[PDB]
Amino acid sequence: CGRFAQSQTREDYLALLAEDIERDIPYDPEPIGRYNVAPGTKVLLLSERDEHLHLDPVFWGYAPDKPPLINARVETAATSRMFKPLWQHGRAICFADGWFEWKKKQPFFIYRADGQPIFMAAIGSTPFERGDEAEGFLIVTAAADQGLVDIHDRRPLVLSPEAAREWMRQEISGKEASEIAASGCVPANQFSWHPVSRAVGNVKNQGAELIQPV
Repeated sequence: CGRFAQSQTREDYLALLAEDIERDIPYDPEPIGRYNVAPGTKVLLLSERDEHLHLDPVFWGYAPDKPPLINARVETAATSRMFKPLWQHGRAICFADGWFEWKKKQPFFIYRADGQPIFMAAIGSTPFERGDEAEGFLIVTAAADQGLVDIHDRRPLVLSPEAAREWMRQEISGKEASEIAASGCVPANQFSWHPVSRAVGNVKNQGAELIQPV
């Protein structure tokens, strides 16, 4: 991973995940408007606490002198001496319209064919609401599958609405979350993708045109 888009309104991302009464996410009509979300920024991140869903601005990155870690591989995170406590106690969801990968260098934008948002599995340091500058969150990744293999060898673990909701529940163990991550992963045949402009490579560019096909 390394870049995605999160441009629509909060209500757009939440419609599939939670009824009104389950959220504590104050209403904001403004689209998030970020077409080019980069590591090392604060990113609105979804998680469960006190029986409700909350949306907090959380640093994308996690450092134990080098740049912070931004991904956790699904093959090793649940058993990782560094990450397994976060797998057990820091699960979160990072919603997006889609994500970018570069094929060895032409960027592609990958998104759900039904146009619904992608719900990326994340792990991070709870409590997320403290605004930590070093212990933030990471995007869990998986091996590229099906057609995604001709673009790049890794992909974000994307979860179904059902699986994403269950992923976030406090009371499920790391073992149950491992079962959820496997069965609930959105397989690549549910995605469409197209090349986009190379301008997305510059984090300074943030226009809506960055996700349009070229």
